[PDB]
Amino acid sequence: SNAEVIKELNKCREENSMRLDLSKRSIHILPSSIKELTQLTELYLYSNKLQSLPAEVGCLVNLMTLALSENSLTSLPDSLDNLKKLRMLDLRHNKLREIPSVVYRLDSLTTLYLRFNRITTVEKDIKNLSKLSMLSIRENKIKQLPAEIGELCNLITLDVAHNQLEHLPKEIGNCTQITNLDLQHNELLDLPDTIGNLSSLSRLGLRYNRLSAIPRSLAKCSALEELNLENNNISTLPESLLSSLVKLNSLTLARNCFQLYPVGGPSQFSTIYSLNMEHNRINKIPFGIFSRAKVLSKLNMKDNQLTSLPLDFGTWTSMVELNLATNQLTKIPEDVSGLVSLEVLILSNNLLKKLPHGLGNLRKLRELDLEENKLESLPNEIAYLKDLQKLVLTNNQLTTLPRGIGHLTNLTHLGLGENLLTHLPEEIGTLENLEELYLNDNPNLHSLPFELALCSKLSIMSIENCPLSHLPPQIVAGGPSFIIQFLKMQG
Amino acid sequence: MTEYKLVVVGAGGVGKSALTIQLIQNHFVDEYDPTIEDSYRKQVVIDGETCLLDILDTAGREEYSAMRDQYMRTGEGFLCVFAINNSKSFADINLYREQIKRVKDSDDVPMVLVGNKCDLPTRTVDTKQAHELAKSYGIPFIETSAKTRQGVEDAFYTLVREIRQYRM
Ligand SMILES: Nc1nc2c(ncn2[C@@H]2O[C@H](COP(=O)(O)OP(=O)(O)OP(=O)(O)O)[C@@H](O)[C@H]2O)c(=O)[nH]1
Ligand SMILES: [Mg+2]
Repeated sequence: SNAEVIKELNKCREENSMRLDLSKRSIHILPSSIKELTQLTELYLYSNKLQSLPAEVGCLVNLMTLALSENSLTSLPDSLDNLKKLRMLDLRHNKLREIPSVVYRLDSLTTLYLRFNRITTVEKDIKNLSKLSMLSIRENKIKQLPAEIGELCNLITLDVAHNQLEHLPKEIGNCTQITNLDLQHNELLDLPDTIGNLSSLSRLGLRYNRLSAIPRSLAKCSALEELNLENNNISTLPESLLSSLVKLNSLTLARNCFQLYPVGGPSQFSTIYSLNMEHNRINKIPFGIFSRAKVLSKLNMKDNQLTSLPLDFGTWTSMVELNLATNQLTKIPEDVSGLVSLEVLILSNNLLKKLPHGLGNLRKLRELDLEENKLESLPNEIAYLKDLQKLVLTNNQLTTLPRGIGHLTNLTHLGLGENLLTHLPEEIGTLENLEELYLNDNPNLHSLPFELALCSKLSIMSIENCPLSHLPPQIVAGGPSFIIQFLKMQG
Repeated sequence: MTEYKLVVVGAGGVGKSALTIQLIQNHFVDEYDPTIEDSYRKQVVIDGETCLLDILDTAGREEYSAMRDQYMRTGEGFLCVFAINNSKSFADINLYREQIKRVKDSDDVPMVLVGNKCDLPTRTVDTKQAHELAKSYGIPFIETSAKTRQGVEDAFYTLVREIRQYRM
């Protein structure tokens, strides 16, 4: 309340402390008596309800830190020029429609947070704040940056994410000290070629824009650890780009216009641990494209045009997680038995009629999703997937499960919904760790195996739209626990 | 009810935000968004006590790390975090402890050394070094993984126990 506000001001000048903390006190109007506290070097006023600052704050000439985050300020007093020693200015989470004119005059600033405001203009006077090392105008309404952005030659981070930039001024290549350039969630149509001057650039946020190409000069930013171009209008990558980024950990070309794999050969994937290409129009994975990708452990080809797999797809031995969902795959080759390090295999929404017998060789497989295929039968070799925990077979043509399904001693999730299924095997009782069994939408399931009660941890189960006519109508009308106790009786 | 003011310090990219959100929201954040500051209040029951955890998630990158002294000044316990695949972050551990000891102006400050990203197959920091380093400080050391949630509750709860020893 206000009782502590005015009294702790006298408490500050009596103690003659060089730091005042009036945060989270729901303060609405800072009293003018703060002019007496000229010994202050830090003033923390964050998480309050201020809508303006008193002119008397301009008396604190020795201020070096002014924290004004989470308020409702719309401007700042023009008397703040007298703060000729101010270093960091935290104004994020406020209500500013433009940078206050006094901030363009605080040439001693090294840190300026303008995140989460309604700012629309970055004036050319921004060049006066050339001692800045951190400029964050994230989450605003800025549609253009002036060319004077190139005179902030001490910038390490330029955060302009979540704005409305259509172009980056080419003068950005003069902020050589930049290691972090975040341009994500804008409307960029292209990138300046001078981006290759930022040789210390290690992190570059480009996702969610409107880019149609990547400048070839980006190959000079050989410190990049991640190239994430998600949600754009890109179809190719320039020559020798991926091979030049010798420190790339992951590549993400998802949601673009890639109809083919980027040119460069196998020598362009020799450094990534991950590769996401989901939501594109790639019609084929090149033969031998991963003959040099020895650390690539994650591949995502979801939502594409793949109708078949390359012949050497079985040599992808370092692959741990593989996602081939939403394609037109009509067959999984027997060469899949070579992916012995695979732990997650997603094949949902394809045209799979059956699965190869080499599938049982995936000793490390932990999660197998085959939802929305044309599966007429399961291969008997699923019994040898000792490490499988999640099996999703929802929406298929399965009428029977192989009796060896009980060898899945670590299976915890089994989704058999929207299938035909005349019955479950009696070997279902050896599934010790089974916890979820979805059987809904099985019009031919008129019975449930009595050995199902041996599954102790079976808590979740759905049986809606299942006849279960061999079981009493009163038992099936209840729910899961009703049939849970019923199977324990007869056994 | 009782509250515990916790501060998470460590180099940028070690997993300070993933550890906090894993404990607070029970899910692993995959993206990397550098932190300026983030504060959370989460009720929990530790060793039978219903208490309120006040977690302060600070910056690791230096340009983001303006006002780091003030955040450390209000905290009661500190999670000093490093990534086991980043030897630079483990070397910086001694810098964060000395910065804490000077802003709190105290020799004994409730503190826990945390080694994150243990789910990763290959590491570059020797677990023998971290046990030895934490032993010389008088504080515990805990291997964690924000992806698999391994040791996440252990880390924050051990820090709370260290604050109890201070008050009691
Ligand atoms: N494999 C693995 N990755 C992790 C783990 N914890 C965090 N990460 C990843 O590491 C990156 C760093 O995550 P953050 O929690 O944001 O790191 P930070 O300490 O907050 O970084 P700053 O905000 O700059 O201080 C993220 O992209 C995470 O996905 C983990 O326990 N295991
Ligand atoms: Mg963080």
